[PDB]
Amino acid sequence: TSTIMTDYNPNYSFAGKTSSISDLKEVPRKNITLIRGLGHGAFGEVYEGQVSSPLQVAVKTLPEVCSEQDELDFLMEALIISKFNHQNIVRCIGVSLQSLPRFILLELMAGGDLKSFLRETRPRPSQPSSLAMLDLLHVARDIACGCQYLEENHFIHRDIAARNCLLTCPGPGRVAKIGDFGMARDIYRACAMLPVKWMPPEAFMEGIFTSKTDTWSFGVLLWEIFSLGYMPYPSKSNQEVLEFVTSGGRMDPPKNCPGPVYRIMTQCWQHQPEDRPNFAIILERIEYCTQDPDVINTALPIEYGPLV
Ligand SMILES: CC(C)NC(=O)[C@H]1CC[C@@H](n2/c(=N/C(=O)c3ccc(F)cc3)[nH]c3ccc(CN4CCC(C(C)(C)O)CC4)cc32)CC1
Repeated sequence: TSTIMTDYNPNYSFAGKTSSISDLKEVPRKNITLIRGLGHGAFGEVYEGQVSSPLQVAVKTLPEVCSEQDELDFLMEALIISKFNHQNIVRCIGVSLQSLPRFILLELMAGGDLKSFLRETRPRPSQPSSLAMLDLLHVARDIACGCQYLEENHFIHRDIAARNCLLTCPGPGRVAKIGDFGMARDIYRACAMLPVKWMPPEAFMEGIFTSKTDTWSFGVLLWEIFSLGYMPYPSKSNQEVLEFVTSGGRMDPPKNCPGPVYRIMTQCWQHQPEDRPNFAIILERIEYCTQDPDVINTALPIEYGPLV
């Protein structure tokens, strides 16, 4: 049992209901086995694990060497993810906070993060039809569905970006889900690290956030998706992007991007928040793109390399 989690005992409210550490589902430590590291994420290394044939999970761990504020951050992360209920948001199996190091147990996303996926699964001479337009539109729909759920529930994400989206598996039938809430977590509990390149004009100027903030960011996510994992605003630094965007500058279409898809991006990037579509409208426009043969029959560019 943690001293400062129990000393502070923060409440978390979502959708008009309040929760605390006692609502989290504590899984006995003896039921949890770590299998392998999966890379660096929230709070450091994320691990593949199994609970109690067993349940496969991703495990975030809290470093035993950490501040009181890191502890509170970890608790709040558990509270936030445990209260969401949507198929396009990673599930929380539970927590193990009463042994050290402390764990949060999450849905295992075998496909990894979307940015790395797009970069590694780009069409190439060795894998010429590794992805098609419809694969990209399905990822877009999946994430817009998760964002619509957050909007409906008045939760502002603030960091919708390909790096924070995960895939259930690499192969066909993959489902994309929002897999990080670290920015929202920090804001709930209270610059060279802000995600400037995903932020609308009114964000870094006035510090005003609404769900139309997430709409802007979703537009940038769409560019990330249809570019196959390029960094937004190629060649521009954070301050160059800030000045560019606040003066009306917008990204060009990604290579081979169909016009109807690019038009969704440019609507998401309307200077005035009121002119930006909500996620219901974004979903309708993604569906229309998905039904249009000229969109879905467009070939993605082949990135040059060897046959092996
Ligand atoms: C900020 C957060 C979204 N990112 C992370 O936590 C990172 C660290 C874990 C990492 N990850 C990972 N994370 C999670 O499952 C996870 C992370 C956070 C959660 F809240 C929930 C689940 N699962 C992973 C499974 C595999 C792999 C390895 N990858 C599989 C696909 C493969 C291909 C097909 C592209 O060639 C390349 C190698 C990585 C996995 C995702 C990125």
